[PDB]
Amino acid sequence: VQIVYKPVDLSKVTSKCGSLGNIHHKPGGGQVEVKSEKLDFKDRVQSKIGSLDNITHVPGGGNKKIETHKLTFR
Amino acid sequence: VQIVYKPVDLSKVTSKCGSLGNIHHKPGGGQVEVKSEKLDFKDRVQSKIGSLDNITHVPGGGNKKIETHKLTFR
Amino acid sequence: VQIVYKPVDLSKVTSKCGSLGNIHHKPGGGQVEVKSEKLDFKDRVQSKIGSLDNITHVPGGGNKKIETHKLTFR
Amino acid sequence: VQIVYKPVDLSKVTSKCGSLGNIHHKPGGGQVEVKSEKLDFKDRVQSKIGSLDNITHVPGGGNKKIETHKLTFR
Amino acid sequence: VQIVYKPVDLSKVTSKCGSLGNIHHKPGGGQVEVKSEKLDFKDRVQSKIGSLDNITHVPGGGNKKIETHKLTFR
Amino acid sequence: VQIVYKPVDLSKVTSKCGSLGNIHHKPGGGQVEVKSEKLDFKDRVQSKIGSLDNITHVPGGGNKKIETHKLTFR
Amino acid sequence: VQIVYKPVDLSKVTSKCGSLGNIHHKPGGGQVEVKSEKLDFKDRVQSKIGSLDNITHVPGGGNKKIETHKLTFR
Amino acid sequence: VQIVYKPVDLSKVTSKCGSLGNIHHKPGGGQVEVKSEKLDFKDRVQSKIGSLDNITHVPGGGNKKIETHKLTFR
Amino acid sequence: VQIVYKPVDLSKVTSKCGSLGNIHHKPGGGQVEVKSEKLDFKDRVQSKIGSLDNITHVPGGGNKKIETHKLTFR
Amino acid sequence: VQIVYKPVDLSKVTSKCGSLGNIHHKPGGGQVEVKSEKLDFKDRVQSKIGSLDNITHVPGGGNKKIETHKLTFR
Repeated sequence: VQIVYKPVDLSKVTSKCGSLGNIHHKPGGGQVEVKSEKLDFKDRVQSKIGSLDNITHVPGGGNKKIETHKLTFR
Repeated sequence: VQIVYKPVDLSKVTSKCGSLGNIHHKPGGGQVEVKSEKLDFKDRVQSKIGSLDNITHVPGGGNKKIETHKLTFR
Repeated sequence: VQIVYKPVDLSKVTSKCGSLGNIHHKPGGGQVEVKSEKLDFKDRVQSKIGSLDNITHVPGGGNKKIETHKLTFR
Repeated sequence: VQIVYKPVDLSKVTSKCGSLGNIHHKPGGGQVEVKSEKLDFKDRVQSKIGSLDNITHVPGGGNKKIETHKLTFR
Repeated sequence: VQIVYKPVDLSKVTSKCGSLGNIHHKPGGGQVEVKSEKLDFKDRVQSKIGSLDNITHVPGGGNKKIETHKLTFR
Repeated sequence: VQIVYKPVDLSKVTSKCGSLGNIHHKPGGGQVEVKSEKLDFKDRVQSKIGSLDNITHVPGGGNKKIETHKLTFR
Repeated sequence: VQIVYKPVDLSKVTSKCGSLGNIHHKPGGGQVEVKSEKLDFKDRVQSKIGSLDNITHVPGGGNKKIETHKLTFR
Repeated sequence: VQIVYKPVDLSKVTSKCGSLGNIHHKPGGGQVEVKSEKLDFKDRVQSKIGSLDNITHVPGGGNKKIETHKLTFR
Repeated sequence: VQIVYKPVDLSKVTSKCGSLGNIHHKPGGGQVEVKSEKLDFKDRVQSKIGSLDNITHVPGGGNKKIETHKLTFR
Repeated sequence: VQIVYKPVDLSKVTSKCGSLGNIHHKPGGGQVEVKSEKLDFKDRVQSKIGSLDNITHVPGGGNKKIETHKLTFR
């Protein structure tokens, strides 16, 4: 029983951008009304209730590598 | 019983952009009204209830590699 | 019993863009009204209830490679 | 029973950006009204209730590598 | 029973940015009203209730590597 | 030359209303964009240019009598 | 030359209202953008340029009598 | 030449209101942007330029009589 | 030449209100941006430029009589 | 030449109000930005430039009589 785990990974992620100019985020907010009474969350819940919200994201490169290696022997 | 796991991966993701000009995000917000009473979430729930929301995303390159390697021996 | 897993992968994703000009996202928001009483979510639910929402996405290259390698021995 | 875990990983994430110009985030806030009575959270809950909020994120490069290696022997 | 855990990891994350110019975050705050009575949180809860909040983040490079190596022998 | 101006005016305006119930004025505002360069107004001009506006008027009786008496001798 | 100006005016304006209940004026504001360069107003001009505005008027009776008496002898 | 100016005016304005209940004026403000360069106003100008504004008026009776008597002898 | 100016004026303005209840004026302010360079006002100008403003007026009776009597002999 | 100016004026303004209850004026202020360079005002100008301002007026009776009597002999 011989298991050889040898992932040869050569990877490059490259973003080339000269200049990012005028980014204008001007939003006139509104109205959010939320009515509830009983909220039950047990395990690993991500919940946003009644949000007015503004996200301006300007990453120079925004590159993301996700690598998962799982080996299980039963 | 011999298992040879040898993924030779050579990968390149390349975005070339000179300049990003005028990005204008001006939204006049409105009205969101949500009525509930009983909310039950058990396991691994992602829930957005009653949101007014504004996302401006300007990544220079926006490149994303997702690589999953799973080996299971039963 | 010999299993040789050798995926030779040479892949390139290339986006070349000189300049991105005027992107104008101006939306006049409206009205969203949602009435419920009892919401039950058990496992791995993604749910958006009562959203008014504005997404401006301007990636320089927007390239995404998804690679899944699964080997199972029973 | 021999398990050889040898992931040779050579990876580079590169963002090149000359200059980031005018980023203007001016949002006129609105009104968020949330009414509840009983909230029960047991295990590992992330919950935002009644937020008006403004996030301006301008990372020079915004590169993120996530690598998970899991080996389990039963 | 021989387990060889030898992950050879060579990784570099590089952000090159000349200059970051005018970042202007001027948000006119609004009104958040939240009414509840009974809140029960047992284990590992992260909860934000009734926040008006302003985050300006300008990291020179914003690079984050997350590496988890887990080996369990039962 | 005899001019007898004797307007005998007996007038009554009567509004009887028991109760005015739920008046709900919730309008999600939109977007108004107006471009001009040269505006010339000489005498007695009433002008509204580029307005987004909300008027809720609930008078208990809203009764209006307009009486003009003009006598001119040339 | 005899001018007898004798307007006998008996006038009553009557509003009877028991109770005025729930008046709710909640408007989510929007966006008004007005561009001009040269504005010339000489005599008796009433001008509103670029307004976002909210008027809630709840008079108990709202009764208005306008009476103009003009006599001119040339 | 005899001018008899004798306006017998008997006038009553009456508003009867028992109680005025819940008046709720909650407006989420928006954004007003006005660009001009040269503004010339000579005589008796009333001008509002670039206003975001909220007026809540709840007079118990709101009764207004306007009476103008003009006599001119040339 | 005999001018008899005898305006017999008997006028009563009456507002009867038992009680004025909950008046709630909660407005989430927004953003007003006004750009000009040269402003010239000569005679009797009333001008509001770049105002964000909140007026709550609750007069018990709000009754206003305006009476103008003008006699001119040329 | 006989001018008899005898305005017999009997006028009463009456506001009766039992009690004025909860008046709540809570406004979340915003942002006002005004740019100008040269302002010229000659005669009798009333001008408000760049104001954020909050007026709560609760007069018990708010009654105002304006009476102007002008007689001119040329």
